[PDB]
Amino acid sequence: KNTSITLGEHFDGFITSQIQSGRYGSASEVIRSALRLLENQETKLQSLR
Amino acid sequence: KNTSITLGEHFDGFITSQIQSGRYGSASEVIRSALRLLENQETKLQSLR
Amino acid sequence: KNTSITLGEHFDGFITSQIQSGRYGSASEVIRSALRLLENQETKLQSLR
Amino acid sequence: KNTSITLGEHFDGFITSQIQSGRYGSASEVIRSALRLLENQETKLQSLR
Amino acid sequence: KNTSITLGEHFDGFITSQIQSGRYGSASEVIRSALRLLENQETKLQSLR
Amino acid sequence: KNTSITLGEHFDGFITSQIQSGRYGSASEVIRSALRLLENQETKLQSLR
Amino acid sequence: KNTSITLGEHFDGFITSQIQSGRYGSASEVIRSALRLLENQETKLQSLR
Amino acid sequence: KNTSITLGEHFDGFITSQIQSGRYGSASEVIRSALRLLENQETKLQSLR
Amino acid sequence: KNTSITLGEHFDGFITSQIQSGRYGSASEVIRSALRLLENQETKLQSLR
Amino acid sequence: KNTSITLGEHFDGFITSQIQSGRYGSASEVIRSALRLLENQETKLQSLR
Amino acid sequence: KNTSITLGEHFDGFITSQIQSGRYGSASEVIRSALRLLENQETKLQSLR
Amino acid sequence: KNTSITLGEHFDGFITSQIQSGRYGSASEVIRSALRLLENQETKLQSLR
Amino acid sequence: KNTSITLGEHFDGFITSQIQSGRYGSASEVIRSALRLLENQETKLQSLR
Amino acid sequence: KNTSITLGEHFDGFITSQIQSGRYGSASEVIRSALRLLENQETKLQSLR
Amino acid sequence: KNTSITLGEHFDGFITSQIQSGRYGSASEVIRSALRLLENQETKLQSLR
Amino acid sequence: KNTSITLGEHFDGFITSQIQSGRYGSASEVIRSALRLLENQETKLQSLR
Repeated sequence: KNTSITLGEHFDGFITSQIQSGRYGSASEVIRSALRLLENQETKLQSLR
Repeated sequence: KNTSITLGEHFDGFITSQIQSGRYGSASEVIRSALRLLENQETKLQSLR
Repeated sequence: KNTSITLGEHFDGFITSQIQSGRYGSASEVIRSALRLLENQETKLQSLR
Repeated sequence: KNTSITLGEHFDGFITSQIQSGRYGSASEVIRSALRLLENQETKLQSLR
Repeated sequence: KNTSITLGEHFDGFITSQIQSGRYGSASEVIRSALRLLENQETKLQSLR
Repeated sequence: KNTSITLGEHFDGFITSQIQSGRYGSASEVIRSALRLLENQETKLQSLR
Repeated sequence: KNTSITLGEHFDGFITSQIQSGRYGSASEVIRSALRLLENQETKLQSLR
Repeated sequence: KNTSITLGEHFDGFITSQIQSGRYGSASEVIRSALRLLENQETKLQSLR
Repeated sequence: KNTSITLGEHFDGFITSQIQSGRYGSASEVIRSALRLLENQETKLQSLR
Repeated sequence: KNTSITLGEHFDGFITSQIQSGRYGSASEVIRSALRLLENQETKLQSLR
Repeated sequence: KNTSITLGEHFDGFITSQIQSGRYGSASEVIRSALRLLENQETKLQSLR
Repeated sequence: KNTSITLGEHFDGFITSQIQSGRYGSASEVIRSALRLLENQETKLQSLR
Repeated sequence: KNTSITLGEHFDGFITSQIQSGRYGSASEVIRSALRLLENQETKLQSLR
Repeated sequence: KNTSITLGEHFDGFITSQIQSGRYGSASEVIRSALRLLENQETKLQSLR
Repeated sequence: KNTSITLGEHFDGFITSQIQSGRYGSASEVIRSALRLLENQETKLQSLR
Repeated sequence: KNTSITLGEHFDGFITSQIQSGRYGSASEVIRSALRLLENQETKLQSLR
């Protein structure tokens, strides 16, 4: 719980702009959806080997 | 940069397991790679419309 | 049954524009089709792991 | 904003299960992600016809 | 058999367009082909889960 | 409006069964999703020529 | 319309198998679907040459 | 044997035209090739599930 | 018209076994379908160069 | 061995044109290559069903 | 006309075995079909760049 | 090894042009690569049946 | 731990520009992501064999 | 020139495994191949926007 | 003309075994075919961009 | 060790172009990458028979 992360200005602006578009709610939503993408990709990877 | 966000225990464990495999260095690396994946998806999407 | 959702203005506009095409009937139809897509994605995901 | 939807017991259970997996936060998060999936499908579709 | 279904004006126009091209004979035919597609999808789905 | 169509005694059972799983609403909803699938298959196949 | 065609016993059995499954209604229906496939092939062909 | 089938006034012209190009023999030949195409599409699509 | 061909025993057996399946009618049908396949391959080839 | 086939003028012209391109030697060569193409198609097909 | 080629024993045996199978006539047939394959592959390559 | 075969002017020119591009050394190299392509096709084919 | 590598000036500038794009943090992060891509390509190669 | 970086024990073992296989000469070779792959990815990315 | 290259023992044995397989003539032929594969991979990369 | 081979002026220019781009270090690197590609091809080949 409560993890400290050091992101660049690029991804800060990216998260803010994703919030502005109305497609995402909070920054937690954006990061959790991106991590869902990454976890699904990794699960697809190890499904082979 | 230097922000604290409370993620679920599932995603905390996922990030830790990804770090323990040796592929990723820090949790910042994992979150940056996830954001890169999401940004590339969005770039492939909005390039059409 | 009888759930209250807080959707953004962007997603309300998306649902309305989907209804305007005539392909979908109501907002419930659009949300049900979206949940069907997500459930199919999950059923294809967890089939591996 | 403020939408009252009467989802079936199957979709209520699916939303609750996606919450319990730790991948999704709230029910609104699941519904927004499913709507994002449908929106991306349609954005890939209407780019052709 | 012999069921009353309120299809949207868009889908009514689509069924008429498919009929008047000569490729399909009746509205029952176009609906049966669409249901064949959907049943193939669902049978490929529930075979996994 | 409210078109009467003589479907086979097999697609009737399939529509009802798809309703029973809690994934679809009415028979009109299943028929509409199937017509959407046929329209999307059209748009994807007629994309070449 | 109303043409006499000598189809082989294999294709007669195939048309019957497609009919008695409930997915197709008449032999005209199965032949029309097959001709749709063949016409799509030829239209994609002669569009090139 | 020698089945009588009521095809539309459009597939009639298509069959004749395909005969006129010197690529097919009789109407039975065109119908047989189309049925072969449908059977092969079946064998290729039902290969997954 | 009225051409004499010197086919090997292997190809005579292939044509006969194709006729035995019921998908094709005569040896002329098999040879015509083979020439159609080769002509389609060529028409797709020379479309580039 | 020794097969008398009455090919249409279209296929006679196609065989002669394939001979004139310098890619094929005789008409029997073109017919054997087309039969090889059909045999490979069927060998790829029957491996599934 | 009349070109001298130095092939290994591997491809000599390969050409002879392709003749034995009845799929090819002479060694010229085998080599010309292989060169047709190579020319089609090269034409597909330079179709892009 | 050290065999003379009369190929068509088309294939002679094709081989010469392939040698002039600098990719292939001799005509033996070109014919060996073509035979490798055909042998790999045959290996992928007969591996099934 | 601690490995010395002499990369080209092209890759030096590329790594520095990837750091400057905000998508990557340090040079080690670019190297780790590239090695992840390489390992995933290897794994996808081993998917078939 | 002569830069020192510390990759994880995972990536150290990975580079050593790639060298002991004989495919890659130095660690510089493995890193340059990975950087080529990642540069291909990023260049395909930036071509859209 | 005349270039000196120090390849690994793995690739030395691989080239000698490819020569021994009868598929390739000399070491120069293996090297030229591998460089052809590499150039074709590059060209296929430039197909999109 | 220290083997000398003569590749064509085409392949000489190719290796030089790959070096001047900064992607590949030596000519040994380019040749080793090409040999890796060809070894992947041949290993995927021999896995069948």
